[PDB]
Amino acid sequence: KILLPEPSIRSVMQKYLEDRGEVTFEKIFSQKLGYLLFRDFCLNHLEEARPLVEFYEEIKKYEKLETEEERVARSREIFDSYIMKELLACSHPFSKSATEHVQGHLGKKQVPPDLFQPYIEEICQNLRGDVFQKFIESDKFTRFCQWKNVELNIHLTMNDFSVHRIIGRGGFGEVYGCRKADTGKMYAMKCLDKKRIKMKQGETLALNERIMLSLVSTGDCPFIVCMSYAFHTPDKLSFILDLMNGGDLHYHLSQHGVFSEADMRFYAAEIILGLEHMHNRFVVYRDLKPANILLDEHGHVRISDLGLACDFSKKKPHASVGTHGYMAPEVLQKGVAYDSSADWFSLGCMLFKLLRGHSPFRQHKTKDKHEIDRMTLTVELPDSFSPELRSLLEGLLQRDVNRRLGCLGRGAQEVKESPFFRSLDWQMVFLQKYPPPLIPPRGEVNAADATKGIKLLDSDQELYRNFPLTISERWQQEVAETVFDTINAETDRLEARKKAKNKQLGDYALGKDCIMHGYMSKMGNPFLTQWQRRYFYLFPNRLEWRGEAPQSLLTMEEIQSVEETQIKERKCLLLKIRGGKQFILQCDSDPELVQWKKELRDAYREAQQLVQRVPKMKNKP
Amino acid sequence: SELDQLRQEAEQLKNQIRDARKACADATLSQITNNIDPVGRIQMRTRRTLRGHLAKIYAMHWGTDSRLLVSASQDGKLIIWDSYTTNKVHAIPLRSSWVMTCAYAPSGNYVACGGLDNICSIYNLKTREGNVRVSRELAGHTGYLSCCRFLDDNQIVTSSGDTTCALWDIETGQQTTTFTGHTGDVMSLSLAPDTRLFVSGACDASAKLWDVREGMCRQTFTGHESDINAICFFPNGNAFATGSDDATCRLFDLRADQELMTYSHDNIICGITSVSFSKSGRLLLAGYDDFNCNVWDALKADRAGVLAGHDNRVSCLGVTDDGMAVATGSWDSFLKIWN
Amino acid sequence: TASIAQARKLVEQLKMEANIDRIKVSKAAADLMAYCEAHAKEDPLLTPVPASENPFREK
Ligand SMILES: O=C(NCc1ccccn1)c1cc([C@@H]2CCNC[C@H]2COc2ccc3[nH]ncc3c2)ccc1F
Repeated sequence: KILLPEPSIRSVMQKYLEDRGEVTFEKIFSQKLGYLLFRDFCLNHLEEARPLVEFYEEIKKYEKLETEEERVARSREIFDSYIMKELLACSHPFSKSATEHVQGHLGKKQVPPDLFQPYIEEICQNLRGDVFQKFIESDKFTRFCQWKNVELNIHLTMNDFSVHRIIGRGGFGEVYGCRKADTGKMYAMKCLDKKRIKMKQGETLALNERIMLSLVSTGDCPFIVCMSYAFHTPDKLSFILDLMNGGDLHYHLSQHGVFSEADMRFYAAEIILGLEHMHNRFVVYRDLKPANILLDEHGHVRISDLGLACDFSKKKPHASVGTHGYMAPEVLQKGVAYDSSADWFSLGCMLFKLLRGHSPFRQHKTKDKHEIDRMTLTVELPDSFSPELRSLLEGLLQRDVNRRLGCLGRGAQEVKESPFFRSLDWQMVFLQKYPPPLIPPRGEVNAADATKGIKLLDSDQELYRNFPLTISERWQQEVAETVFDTINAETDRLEARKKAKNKQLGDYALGKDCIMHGYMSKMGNPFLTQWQRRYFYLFPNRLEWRGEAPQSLLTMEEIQSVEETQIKERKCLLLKIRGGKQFILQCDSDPELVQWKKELRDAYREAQQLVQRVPKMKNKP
Repeated sequence: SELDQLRQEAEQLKNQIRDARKACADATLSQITNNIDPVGRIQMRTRRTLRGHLAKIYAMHWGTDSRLLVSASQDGKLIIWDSYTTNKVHAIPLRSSWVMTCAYAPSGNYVACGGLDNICSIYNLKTREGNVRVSRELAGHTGYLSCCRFLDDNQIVTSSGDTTCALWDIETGQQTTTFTGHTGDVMSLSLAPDTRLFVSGACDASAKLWDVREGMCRQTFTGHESDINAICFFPNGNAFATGSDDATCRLFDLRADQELMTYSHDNIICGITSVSFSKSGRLLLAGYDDFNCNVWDALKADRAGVLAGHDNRVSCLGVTDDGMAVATGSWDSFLKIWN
Repeated sequence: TASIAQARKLVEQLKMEANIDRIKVSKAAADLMAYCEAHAKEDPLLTPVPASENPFREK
C-alpha cells in the first residue's frame, strides 16, 4: 500500500522544491495532483477563488463537448452564469476583450471548442500570486508536499508488481501482464535480459528504446504504447508499458487472412494519429510493420517497440534501418538523409500487406533480401482496389520523397484528407469510437511472438546505470484515478486523531531562527543495530534532536564535513566531528537526504566563517 | 596644511598627556603596599554546579539579591538560576541563536541579552499569565552586541562591535546617547557604583571612561598589547581592572590617570575572558582560556588562588553583591558557585 | 582619514583629556589600600565566614 508521511514533512519538502523553482503556479497547477489539491483549496477553503475555478472547470468541460448542438447550449449557460450575472454585480474581474470575444460569438452563434479560451488566460492570471500564496499557506500545499515526497522517493523492484502470463516474446526478452501492487493499475512489463543483449550486441537499441519511450509518453496518446516506469535488476531491464494483451497484427493477419479495405481503414486511421503524435515530438519510427502493431482487449491498436525509432530534431538519420519490404527508397540508400517520410512509405507497404497478404515488393513468395530491396529502389496495384484506395497507396508509395503523400509540408493532415478517409470523423478516431474489425479472444496462446553462456561485467552494468526513470505525469494520473481520494481521506483522519490526542497532552520551531526541522534516525551502537528515530531541529549554530524537549545537540563549529556514504545498502549521512568522532544520520526518503546534506553543509560553512570574525566566539591559541 | 597641523597638534597633546602622567608617578602601588600582610592561601571549593545549558556558556550576571543568576548560552537560551537550590526559575528560548551577553536588572524585573543580531532584547519577568515575554528590542547598532548593563528599569547601556556604546530609553526604544571614540570592537563595559560613569574595553587595546549623562569620553587608558576582553570597576569607583588577550590583567586609577599594577605570570599565556573584584576590592578574580580562574591579590599582585573545575574555557565570572560567592561560566556548558 | 572635521574632533578630544587634575600615584595608591583595609572585614571571600552565615554550606 501507499503510506503518506506526516505533515511535518512540509519543512524539508518546501525547501527542496523551492531550490528547484518548483513552487511556481505554472508548475503546480499544470500537475495532475497539484491541480486537484489547489482546486480542493479554492472550492471549499476560500469564498473568493470559488467562482474562478468553477468558471475554469465549466470551460474545460465545454471544450470536451463533441457536437455543435451541445456547445450552443453550454456556451450560453456559461455566459449567462459566469459572464452576464458577474457583470451585473460588477464583480467580474476580466478585461473588455474577454467579454467582447465571447458575447461577439454568441450573438453571432459561433461555438468553437476554444470559445472561452481567452478566459483561460485571465482566470490563471487572477489565481496566480494572491490566491496561490494563500494556497501555499494552507494544509493543501502541505498535502501536496506529502504526495510529492512519495513520488520523488520511488524505487521500483520486481516485488512491486504481481507478474502474470506472458503476452509477448521477442529476441531480447519477454512481455508480461502485471499489476502494480500499491495502486492496482494493470500494466505490461517488457523484460529484457541484459545477457541476451550482450551476446547479440544490442545495448544501443535497449538504451535507445528508453529515451524514445521517454519522449512520447507525455500527453497520453491512445495509439502509442507509452511508458510509466523503467527500472532494472542485475539481470533484467524492465519497461512498464500500456497493457496490450490482444496480440500483434502479424499474428492476426495469419489467423484472419487479408483484411477488406474497410477493415484496413480502421487500423490505418489509428496508426496515422500515432505517427502524427510521434512526428509532433520529432521522432521517426522507421519500423512500421504488422508485427509492431499491438491490439488491446477491444481491438484498438497502438504502435509499439520504439527500439529502432530515432530522434531527428537535430541531425536527420541516413542509415539503412527497418524491415525489408517496408523501408523507403531513401532509407535503403545509405548516406541519403531522410526524415519522417520513411513512415509514410512504410505505411503504404504495411497497408498493402493487410489487403493482399504480402508486402508489395515481396513478390512471387520470395525470401531474398536483395530482391525486395531493388524492387523498391526504382507499383502494380491490382484490379481489386478501389480508386480512392488506389490514390492513397500511389501517394504513400511514391519513390520520390518530394512527391509522396504526407511529405508535402503539412504532415499527417495531408493523409487525413485523402479521399480514402473521406467518411471518417478524425475526432471520433481519436476518441476510439469506431468499432474495431477484430476483437481478440481471451488467452494469448502465442499472439505476439517474433541459450547463452556469457557473463555480465562491471563495464556492462555501467551502461545501464542511468536506466531507472519515472514519468511524473504517468504516476500522478495512475494515482489520481485509483487511490488519491481514498488515501487523502485515510491520512486526514489520522492527522485529526493526532490533534485530538496532542491537545490533551501537549511547537519548538516557531518564534526563533530555525532553518529546517523533521524526522531523522541517528546511529547509536551499530553492533546492536541501534537506530534512534528523533525529531531534529536545525538552527544556524546547532543541530538539536528530541524524543520530551531536546536534551542534546551538535554545534555547527564541531562539524568538519558532510559526506554521503552507504551503510548496509542504504544511503546515510556521515558527519565528522572535531573531536575525532563520527555522526551518522538516516532519513526516510531521498529528497530528505538531499536537503539535509545541502542545508547542513550550508550551515557549518556560514557559521564557521561567521564565528571566525567574532573575537568572543572564535578559538584562540 | 590644516590637516597636517591637526595631525601634528594631536601628537603634541599625546606627549603632553604622557608627561603629565609621568609627573604623578612618584611611587608605585607595589611600594605603597609593600608593608601589608599577604592574603595567604585563598582556598575556594565548588558549592553548586548548574547543569542545564546544552552548549557553550558565553556570559552570566548576578542579580542584586545575591541569589538569582542569569546566563547566556550557545544553545540560544537564557536560564535564570536559583543558585541556592540549583532550580531553574526561567528558561527563556531566544529569537536569535547568536546570543553573546546578558544582564540582570537591579530590580530583578527585567533581563537583557543580545549578540550577532545587533539587538539588545529586554525580557519582562513580571507577567503573571504569560511567562517572560519580550518587552523591547533595542535596534540601532550596526555591529554585534558585546555587553549590556542596566542603569535602572528605564535605561540601559550597551557596547557593540560597531566600535560604539549607547544609552537607551527602554520605554521608547530610543538610542538617546551614543558614545563614539573607540577604533575597534567594544568588548565589555562596566558601570561605576554611582552609575554616573562607565568604563569600556575594546579591541583597540584601550579602555575609556565615559560620562553617562553627558555622552563624552573623559579619559583614555593604554597599556595592553592586545584586545581588552573584560573590565570592571574597583568597588569605590576610583579604579578599574582590565583583562586582555595579552595574558595580563591591569589596574588603572582614575584620579592618577594611569596604570598602577600588572597581574601576570610567565606560566600564564592564554588570554583573560572575565574579571571581577571581591566585595572589598582586595581580590581580583580573572577567568582564563586555559580553563582556570585565578584569584589575584589586588594590592600586591601575587597569585592568591586558582579555581580549577571546568573542562573548557572559563568565559565569564562574577561576585555577588554580598561578596558571599563567585560564579564561573564555561565553554563546557556548566556554571559553578565557589566560596 | 582625510577628514579635516575628524582631525579637529580628535584634537579637541585630546585637550579634554589633557586638561584634567591628576593626583600623585602615591596618594591614589594609599586611598585604594585604605579602602581595602576598611572593608576587609565585610569581605566573605577574604576573611572566611563560618558555615552558619554561608547559604552555600549545607543548607
Ligand atoms: O525483443 C523484442 N524486440 C526487439 C528489441 C526490443 C528492445 C530492445 C532491443 N531489441 C521484444 C518483442 C516483443 C514483441 C514481438 C513481436 N513484435 C512486437 C513486440 C511487442 O511485444 C509486446 C506485446 C504486448 C505488449 N503489451 N504492452 C506492451 C507490449 C509489447 C516482446 C518482447 C520483446 F523483448
